[PDB]
Amino acid sequence: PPGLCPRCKKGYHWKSECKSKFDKDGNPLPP
Ligand SMILES: [Zn+2]
Repeated sequence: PPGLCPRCKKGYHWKSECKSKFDKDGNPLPP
């Protein structure tokens, strides 16, 4: 589905589904 992770903004997925290491502002993708 069209859900551009507005958190990391490096892929489409849910925040909780964000499997990225870091996110915007280079934040540590929290659990
Ligand atoms: Zn993400």
